[PDB]
Amino acid sequence: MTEYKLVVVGAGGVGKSALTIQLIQNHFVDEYDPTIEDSYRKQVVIDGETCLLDILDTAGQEEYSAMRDQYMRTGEGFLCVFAINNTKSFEDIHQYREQIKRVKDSDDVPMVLVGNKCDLAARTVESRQAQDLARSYGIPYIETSAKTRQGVEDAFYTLVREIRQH
Ligand SMILES: Nc1nc2c(ncn2[C@@H]2O[C@H](COP(=O)(O)OP(=O)(O)NP(=O)(O)O)[C@@H](O)[C@H]2O)c(=O)[nH]1
Ligand SMILES: [Ca+2]
Ligand SMILES: [Ca+2]
Ligand SMILES: [Mg+2]
Ligand SMILES: [Mg+2]
Repeated sequence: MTEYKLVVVGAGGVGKSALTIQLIQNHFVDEYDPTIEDSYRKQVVIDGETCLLDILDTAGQEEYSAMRDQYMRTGEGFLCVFAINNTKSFEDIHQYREQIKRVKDSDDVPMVLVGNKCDLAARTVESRQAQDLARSYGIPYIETSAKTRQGVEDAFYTLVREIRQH
């Protein structure tokens, strides 16, 4: 069957792991255990197609930035995550996009911009600001909450739909 290789990237603490675990395992991880690099695989049906999602949950801690080249080489699509209550994490997206662009040698890599923690009210990144960033990259913007499940399936399935357009 068709396999989609997804990679979840973004600054430390934005909720990459919580998002991935909510999608795959249907529960919310409340505690904060920084990731080195973890892999998840699950067979799902997306738009009538039975397929395998292979998801790489990467490290946001800058200590592990040397690992990025390898996972960017292998990935077919990237979920670029920031948190809506963390302006620095939003600013950090560009360095992830720029490396993906360099490694892929392409301005047309399948990607989705994700604003996580939308259940929280301490918002410093307004929706339109993120819409504008996503527009500049030619990709969709979606808000999610790993805590409430809002938008979670949508974000990952949208990324699959972006891979299919390339
Ligand atoms: N309220 C709320 N908290 C969230 C949400 N997503 C993640 N968190 C919380 O934010 C913290 C960090 O989440 P985590 O998934 O570990 O972040 P990460 O991006 O994987 N970190 P790292 O890059 O270090 O691996 C955890 O305490 C988690 O419960 C969300 O949507 N809403
Ligand atoms: Ca829990
Ligand atoms: Ca692009
Ligand atoms: Mg993590
Ligand atoms: Mg502002």
